Amino acid sequence: KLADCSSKSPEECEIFLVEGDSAGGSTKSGRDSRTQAILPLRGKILNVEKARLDRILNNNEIRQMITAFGTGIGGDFDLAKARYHKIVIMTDADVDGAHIRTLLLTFFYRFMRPLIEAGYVYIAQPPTGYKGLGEMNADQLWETTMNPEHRALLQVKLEDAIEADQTFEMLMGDVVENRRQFIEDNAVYANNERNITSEMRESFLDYAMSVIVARALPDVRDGLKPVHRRILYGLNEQGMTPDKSYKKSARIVGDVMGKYHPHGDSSIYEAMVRMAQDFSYRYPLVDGQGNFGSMDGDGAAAMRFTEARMTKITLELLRDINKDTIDFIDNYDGNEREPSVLPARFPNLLANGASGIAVGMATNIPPHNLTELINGVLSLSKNPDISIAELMEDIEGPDFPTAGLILGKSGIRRAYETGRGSIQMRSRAVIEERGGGRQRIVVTEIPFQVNKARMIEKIAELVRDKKIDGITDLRDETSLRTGVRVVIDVRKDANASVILNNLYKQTPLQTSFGVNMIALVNGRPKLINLKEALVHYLEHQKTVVRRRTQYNLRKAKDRAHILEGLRIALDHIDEIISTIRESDTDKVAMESLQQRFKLSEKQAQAILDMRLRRLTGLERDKIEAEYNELLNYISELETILADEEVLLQLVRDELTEIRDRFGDDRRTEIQLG
Amino acid sequence: KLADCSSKSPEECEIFLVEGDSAGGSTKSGRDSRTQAILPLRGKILNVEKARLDRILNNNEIRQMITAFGTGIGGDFDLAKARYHKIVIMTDADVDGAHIRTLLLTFFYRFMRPLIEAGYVYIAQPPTGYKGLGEMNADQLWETTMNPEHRALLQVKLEDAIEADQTFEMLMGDVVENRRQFIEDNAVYANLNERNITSEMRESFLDYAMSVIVARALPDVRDGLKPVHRRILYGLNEQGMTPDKSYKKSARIVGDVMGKYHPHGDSSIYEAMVRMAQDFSYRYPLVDGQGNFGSMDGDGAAAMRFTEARMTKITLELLRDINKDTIDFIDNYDGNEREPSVLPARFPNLLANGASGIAVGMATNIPPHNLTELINGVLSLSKNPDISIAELMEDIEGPDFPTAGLILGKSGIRRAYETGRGSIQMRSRAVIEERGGGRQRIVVTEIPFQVNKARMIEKIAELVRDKKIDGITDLRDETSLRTGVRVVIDVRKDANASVILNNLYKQTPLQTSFGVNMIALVNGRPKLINLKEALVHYLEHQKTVVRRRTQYNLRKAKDRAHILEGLRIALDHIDEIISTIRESDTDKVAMESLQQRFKLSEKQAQAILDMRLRRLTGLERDKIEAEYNELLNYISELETILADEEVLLQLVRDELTEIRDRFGDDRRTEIQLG
DNA sequence: AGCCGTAGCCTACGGCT
DNA sequence: AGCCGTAGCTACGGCT
Ligand SMILES: NC[C@H](NC(=O)c1cc(-c2c[nH]c3ncccc23)cs1)c1ccccc1
Ligand SMILES: NC[C@H](NC(=O)c1cc(-c2c[nH]c3ncccc23)cs1)c1ccccc1
Ligand SMILES: NC[C@H](NC(=O)c1cc(-c2c[nH]c3ncccc23)cs1)c1ccccc1
Ligand SMILES: [Cl-]
Ligand SMILES: [Mn+2]
Ligand SMILES: [Mn+2]
Repeated sequence: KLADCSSKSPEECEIFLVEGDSAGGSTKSGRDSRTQAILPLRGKILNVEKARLDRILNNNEIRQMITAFGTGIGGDFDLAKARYHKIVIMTDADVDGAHIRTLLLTFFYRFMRPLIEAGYVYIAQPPTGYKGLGEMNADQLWETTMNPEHRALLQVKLEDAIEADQTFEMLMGDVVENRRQFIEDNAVYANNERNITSEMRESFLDYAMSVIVARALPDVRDGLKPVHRRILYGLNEQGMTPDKSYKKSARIVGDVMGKYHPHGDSSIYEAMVRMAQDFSYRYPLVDGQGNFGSMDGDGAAAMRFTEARMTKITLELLRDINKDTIDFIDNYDGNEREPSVLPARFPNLLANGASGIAVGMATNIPPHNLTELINGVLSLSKNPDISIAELMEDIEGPDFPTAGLILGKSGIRRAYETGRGSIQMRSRAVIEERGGGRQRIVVTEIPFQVNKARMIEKIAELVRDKKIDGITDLRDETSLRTGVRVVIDVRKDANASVILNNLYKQTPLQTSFGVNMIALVNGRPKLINLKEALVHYLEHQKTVVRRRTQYNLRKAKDRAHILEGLRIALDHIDEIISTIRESDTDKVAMESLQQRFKLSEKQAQAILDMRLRRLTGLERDKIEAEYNELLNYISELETILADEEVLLQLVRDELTEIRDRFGDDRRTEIQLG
Repeated sequence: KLADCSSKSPEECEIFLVEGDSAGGSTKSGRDSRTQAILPLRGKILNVEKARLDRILNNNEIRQMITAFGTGIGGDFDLAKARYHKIVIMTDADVDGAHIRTLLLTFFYRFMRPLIEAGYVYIAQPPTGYKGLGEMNADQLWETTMNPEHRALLQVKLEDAIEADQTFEMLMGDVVENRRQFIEDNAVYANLNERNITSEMRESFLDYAMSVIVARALPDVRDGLKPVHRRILYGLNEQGMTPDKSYKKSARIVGDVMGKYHPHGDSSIYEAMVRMAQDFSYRYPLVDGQGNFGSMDGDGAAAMRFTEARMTKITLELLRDINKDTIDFIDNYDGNEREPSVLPARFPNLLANGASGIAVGMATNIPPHNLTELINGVLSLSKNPDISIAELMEDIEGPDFPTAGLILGKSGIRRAYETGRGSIQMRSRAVIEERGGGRQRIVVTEIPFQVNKARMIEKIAELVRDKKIDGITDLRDETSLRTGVRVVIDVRKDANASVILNNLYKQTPLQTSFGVNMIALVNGRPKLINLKEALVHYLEHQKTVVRRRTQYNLRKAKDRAHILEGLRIALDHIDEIISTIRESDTDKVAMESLQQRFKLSEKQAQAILDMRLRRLTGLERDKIEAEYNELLNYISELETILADEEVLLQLVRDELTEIRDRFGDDRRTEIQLG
């Protein structure tokens, strides 16, 4: 992939390590090809601080870089053999580019340290902002970043080797907790010559913070990561409600990528596909048409071949969003507005769960039954001091979209009391007696997130390697009519219970869910227990409904004000018309109407905008009937805002309506205790 | 790769040859894995009627099929070794799926003919319509196409061997002209269980061939556009992507075009849009691109998620008056949208930007031209219907390439213009300089149209290496944005630089030919046309566009004047109007009362009822009367255009001259007299 | 020793000094 | 000849 330069005098030659194939092709066209070489890197590269020597040496990009430099590595490093005297790290001016920078410096420090000590390693300075290298043309990349006459390069400098050793070990090594403490202790600070320790700390902090608060962890209030929230908001802004026709996924994803989510379309589309899978989401948020994948790990077809829209339950996540219930923010480029959180009129975080690998931490929250969840929220609203054990009278435990069994309540109880616990998920399997003493095992439900075809291959593997005994045949007979159905035939000699018990132990036929409930609370990650998760969601609903009521109250008062001016005008229309006719301009008519009938500017404006058809008999009555209905509505809104109990009951009534409309039976059976 | 079935009893097993990877994955999931195997095909496959034996045997997809079947080929072929007793052709029910069917049947008939005679070859019958296989889920493909219990299969049968041999030879072989004659003869019959193989070949290839001719590879004579380019520019217009507005991500532009009008791969759409934004490809660029949009060295544009685009100003003239009932709209591919059959094209875009296209039975190759020269030619033609091509060449000297360069003589230009066909020699602009003290060098500043600069330089270097050219010391590409193209060729002292340059013309793309072959769609049919005929169809298109625009504006102006007459009556008797309205209980009563008391039409009584009170102020009253008086002169002016053909023709002349004055530019390519 | 989920071509077709 | 232009691997954490 290396596009070398024509010169062979290393002293004047420079190689640019460029993030991205798009930027790789543009820099190859914009470079001074006499003295500048380009090695494009696909994206994220191996972290050699966590990797074994065999994987480092056999890694393709590591090998391309060694071969391009010519120095060798480690002990065999020969600085005199360097083919370039400037090695220039050139990544996007964003958090992922900063991550690629920390990964490249980790490789140079552990395997080519004299390269750094000699001053040969540099960091390019492309234009900052939201536009990445791949979006610039070849002349721009030359004039701003590669041209020696104009560019600014940072020369990486090693000042303290002991401090650098500890910095690379802490940021890039296997001990997660020291890395997490560094992130937590510097979060407020997040997002020529360059000290390598300062570059590592500052670039890794920016990346790790952005992954934590703007990528991999869901918000406690609506249960969504930014990519999902932007998909669902984009469906709402595009009018993609369940009553409208399906829309091509490429159009949906392209709009979301351009307006809110400036990342690879595959990240957006695969997150949309998951929201449409009934084996992944307990309450699917997207309604898909076409091939959207399978339990067997099949991917969806390419997004130009599929279509989608919202499900009906997603309408409840977006409900009241245009009633100043949630704060909007500027998008990535300042050209759009996007919601910081969705109103989320059902507890989505616990309902559909969440899995996300961040930096310094990860999250793993199982899905739940929505009837149970809303019951728990209702019980909580009536008892702020409710205990977790009493909440478990409503919320028995997780409810997976793929059904199955859970073994005992001890794991469930641990997870709910502390945020962490190991939950054993077992497939639903029965042993059928057959003629001739024969037996067969029939599996109709498998654990959550288990790839069925893969599970079946594991069993086949054990049978092929003689690791298990007595299996005569293994068939996947799953169908649309029957659902999951995996059949295992047993030898007459064999005992089916022994085989089945061994299958739970050696295959994904039984798998554990490691609960680790971490979500963003007030924008920051916290490990939360079940009651904490329900309290933050209930507080979210009280704030949404309160803000909606205040919005509706503003709007009703403004309309009542307008109708008051309209009534006056209609009651004295001849006077009104004559005032307007004797006015030469709109401004004079406005002033004459306000001065004579003691109307407001808003009232006078509405009168001038009133059409002649409003002068008919039924119209006067229509205006009066709307006015009286508005007065009753204003009084009702004020009653809600005046009594916290009235507001809380409104929240209860609306949660109960959602429970009745969307609540469904528990699928996963919780065995024993 | 092949996804085999579990059973090894051939007579119960079936293999499906599935079009596309997406459909291949979903058929693998929806099939009966016991007895059904899937072999997905990337897309179009080798035509074995045109390929020699070493290319066929070396083809990966041919090999996979041969290995999957187990029969061999020949000759060395054995039916008893067949691994499936059903080989099912499963392609989209569209023209490209029909093409893949003809390609697969050609491989079976030429290399596995006893497979057909044995009855083992079948054609799947997926749901017809616009949705393809790749758009269906796994259960739909099973229930409609693969389930033995509910599916319909066509068993391919070979009735007459001689007829079949001739059919395969004509449709799929190398003699283009007999294939073209077949298309022309049966064109009327295009795109409107045992299945005869000859009938299947003739019907499926006709459908494909006709579609490529009339709705893919050839431009319309009136606006100079292929379907993909017309839908790109129409989409930019519907998305409001005018030059005044901000750039928009290309992935959004392409996604909308693909979902609304062009149900094909996004790469076809994007790459076509990219070409319209390159000033080395389009003499008058139709797209304004931001980001990396390629280079003369064959570099591709950046991926469409990284680039942005909008219209250029001149593209506004292709779309001007499109919403004035100047052109016919048609239903899109799925009936959910409307799209233009042709753009108004207020400048002659076919000849201005040219066209290149490879269809079936024919191809086209039309070079770009200077817009000032073209419009003067159309103006000359509008004043003299009997003007000759030689006289039109007094306006239109010849092609004008965006890459400038030289054309050697007028003899190929004149043949092309008189007949539609002719060879034109394009030569780079090169000068010989002195670089001290006795040394010389060749500096190339312009290269021929459609020539890859890097590829050309590599060719020269190839000659130097290989000692095919004796006198070159150095070869450098000093092209820059400021400099423009600049390729430097250093010559050895005392070596003749004139001799090396002349040899470089003869041995490299430094001199290259443009084979003119002016085929465009005229009345929906492909036609070889000379220069005058191309200009004649364009002028008739413009007369029709301006006439239809004038008719539309007149009806709109009469409607508006009619409404203004009602408002003026309401203003003259406003007291009566108000009283009449107040007196009425409902709007319907007010409507009826206004009509029967003031002799107003229903439309006028509605416009009065919709009149806002602010229209009653003094300035607003005068505005109604001032609009009406201006409208009456406008109506008179429009009726003069429609009453006299000469008046209409002069308006066409005036508006074409305004586009010439606004957009016309200097000739770039020098036509050297030789 | 891997798994979860957001991130960073070949070919048809015609013509041609 | 071969070309033109519209088509059909890794990071990260935590379990095991
Ligand atoms: N117990 C809390 C602890 N939090 C953290 O590790 C981190 C907090 C932040 C953070 C983001 N924005 C901020 N703004 C101001 C201050 C801090 C932050 C980044 S990491 C934890 C969470 C999850 C698991 C264990 C421990
Ligand atoms: N809408 C009920 C109505 N009164 C009014 O609306 C108002 C009118 C005026 C007013 C100020 N100067 C005038 N000069 C001419 C005309 C009106 C006015 C201010 S309020 C009414 C009034 C009396 C009886 C029934 C209903
Ligand atoms: N007549 C010249 C000849 N035409 C053709 O080869 C073809 C015409 C058509 C066709 C499309 N739509 C139709 N509708 C009715 C009848 C025929 C058609 C397909 S091929 C030619 C053109 C260009 C070059 C050589 C020969
Ligand atoms: Cl009158
Ligand atoms: Mn980036
Ligand atoms: Mn298709």
